[PDB]
Amino acid sequence: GSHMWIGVISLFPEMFKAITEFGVTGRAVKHNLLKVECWNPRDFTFDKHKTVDDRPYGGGPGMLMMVQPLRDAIHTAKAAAGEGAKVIYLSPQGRKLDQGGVTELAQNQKLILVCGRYEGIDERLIQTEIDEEWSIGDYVLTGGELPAMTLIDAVARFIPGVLGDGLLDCPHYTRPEVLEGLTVPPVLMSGHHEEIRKWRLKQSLQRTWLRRPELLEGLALTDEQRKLLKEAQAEHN
Amino acid sequence: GSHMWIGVISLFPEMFKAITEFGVTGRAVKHNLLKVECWNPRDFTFDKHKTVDDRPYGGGPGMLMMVQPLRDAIHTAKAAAGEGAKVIYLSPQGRKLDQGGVTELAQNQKLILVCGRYEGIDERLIQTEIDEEWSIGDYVLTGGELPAMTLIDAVARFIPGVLGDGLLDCPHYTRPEVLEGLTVPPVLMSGHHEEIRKWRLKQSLQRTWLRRPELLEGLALTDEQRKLLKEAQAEHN
Ligand SMILES: Nc1nonc1C(=O)NC1CCNCC1
Ligand SMILES: Nc1nonc1C(=O)NC1CCNCC1
Repeated sequence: GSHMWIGVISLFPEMFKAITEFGVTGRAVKHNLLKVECWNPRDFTFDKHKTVDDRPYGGGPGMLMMVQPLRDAIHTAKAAAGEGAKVIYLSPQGRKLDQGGVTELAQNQKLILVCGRYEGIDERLIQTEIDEEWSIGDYVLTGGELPAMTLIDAVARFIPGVLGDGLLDCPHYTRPEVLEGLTVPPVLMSGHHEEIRKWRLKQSLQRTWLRRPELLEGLALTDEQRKLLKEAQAEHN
Repeated sequence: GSHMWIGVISLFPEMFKAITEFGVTGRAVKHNLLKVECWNPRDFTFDKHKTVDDRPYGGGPGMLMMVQPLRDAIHTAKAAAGEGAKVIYLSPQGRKLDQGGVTELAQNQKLILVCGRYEGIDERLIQTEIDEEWSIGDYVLTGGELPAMTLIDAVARFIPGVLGDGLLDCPHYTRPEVLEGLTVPPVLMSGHHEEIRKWRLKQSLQRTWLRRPELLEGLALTDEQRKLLKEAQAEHN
């Protein structure tokens, strides 16, 4: 397809089996729609104990990733990727990821994802080796690998063949018709496709309004959406 | 310690090896600080082909998780957890996770995390079985497992023994003293601990201001922070 190649720099490359061996992303990898290739800084060490961390200038409680093995791993990944690969560092200081940013990143045929461990990486590597810094959210994790997998999974959905509008999703129902006394909305069992579409759209608008009203502000609603949202708000009242 | 038990409902429980076998979280599991226990809806099916998906009332392109195997898995997890376990559903319709929300969730000694696959789960299960709905971010993934791991990793950092303020982190430097012509800030090599603290704090304030100014609004800065931020903004200008 419009396949995608993703190079990964990580001290724990076996974590990536979570996305390359299972589910939709695992199928994408098996079918060569997505290729994920990993380089481990530990393999670029030269000392007997394969040291991959180092002490921060200025002191402090934590450790940083050691520059030489990480730099060399990045350079090796860049040589494999050839031309046009954007190098991304995952960190809380990066641009916050949202679906618009996923769609942007998915325009790349090649990406290299650098996964930090310990307290961080040297600022000068960010300056010299990293094209873009991205955050998956405003919380603190133990490593960049889950953010990198999250990003891979989100962009993989855009690859042709991998899968078979600003608003939260509508409620979904499946069997049984009655579950702990709770019935399926009759409209969903009416077979009236236009009423079903409008009902779902109205529910998405209502849920976005009630839970995430700030998302509504960023939208230019269609006439139909304005009407259904007004109906929901009148109903709710 | 103040150990934590996390029950997980997932069609792909082997994904969780990414956090239970590696790094800081893997150590937490080995040392019994964190226990992660998984139940797979597929094991609660009764038909020959172990069906775990089902068709949405009202039609549409996708499938939902089948109610009976998922319900039964959840009930089994709840019986294992005993009293006091909060059941969390990960989805884009949930409360957006941030570090304050992580600290809240970390107050729980027990959690059960329900990981959705396909297009979603039946709304009535959310109503009847789920205590809280949380989102790890405003993007769309192929399953709830990476969000659940992300949440586990973030809350694990709060468990006593697992590890050895509103602002973005400061830059970090390690060896070598000179890297591609770029030098380490002399203050970090001065050994003056108070100047180093103030420099780091000033950098965090400057970076938050330049990259994420909306985060600054949510803070009541100390006198010292107000002064250093003013200095940074004058400097920047
Ligand atoms: N949030 C994040 N989006 O990307 N990476 C994130 C993250 O928490 N990284 C951790 C930062 C502390 N050092 C270990 C890595
Ligand atoms: N963002 C999220 N925060 O928690 N879960 C998220 C998510 O994208 N879930 C996918 C929604 C589409 N169906 C597959 C699961």
